[PDB]
Amino acid sequence: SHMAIVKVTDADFDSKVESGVQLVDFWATACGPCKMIAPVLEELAADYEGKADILKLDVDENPSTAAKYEVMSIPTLIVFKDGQPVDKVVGFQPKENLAEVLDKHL
Amino acid sequence: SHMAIVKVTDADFDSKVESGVQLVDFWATACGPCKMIAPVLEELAADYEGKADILKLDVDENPSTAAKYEVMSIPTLIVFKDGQPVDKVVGFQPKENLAEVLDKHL
Ligand SMILES: [Fe+3]
Ligand SMILES: [Fe+3]
Repeated sequence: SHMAIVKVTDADFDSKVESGVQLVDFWATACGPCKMIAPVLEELAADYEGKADILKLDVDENPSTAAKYEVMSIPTLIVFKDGQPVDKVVGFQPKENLAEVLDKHL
Repeated sequence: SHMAIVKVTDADFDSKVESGVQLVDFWATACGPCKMIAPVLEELAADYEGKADILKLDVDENPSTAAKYEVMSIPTLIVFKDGQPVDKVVGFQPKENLAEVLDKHL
């Protein structure tokens, strides 16, 4: 009923993924993209003081909300307008890009 | 130039997310969605034995490959055919959805 997923590394990737059909799960124990986006959001919060709020929710500690908004990877950002979800950004994005997303809804 | 990101939980989401434009970062320290998808992939590996291979790459430990394929959140699943990426699914999906994606390329 279960078979082990085969581990690949930078050293052997090109040899393992060469012929036929492979599905590769890019994963990690810790959330690197979550850490990368955090200071971006802190700078965005300062740039948008008074105009937009920036909040964070840990999905491992808060499964109910994470399930309600169908969060499937992390990080995922949901823009709310007056309590209603109006936009979604999946994964790390540069500050400039997130600003453009906020701007569309201000 | 940095402002603290306000924490929200299952308990207080209703009281905190209510008015104005509000961006919520759904994140975690550990990758809960990565943990949820692993047994699904193990079952898929058994179902597709001898037809497709299922592999995993830890992005923290393997920056070259993670960068080559522009992984921006996790988990990210990429389907390769004869060594070329032909399809991408971002985040946890149920087994039947993943099966449909492999079948398209088999
Ligand atoms: Fe800074
Ligand atoms: Fe900066």
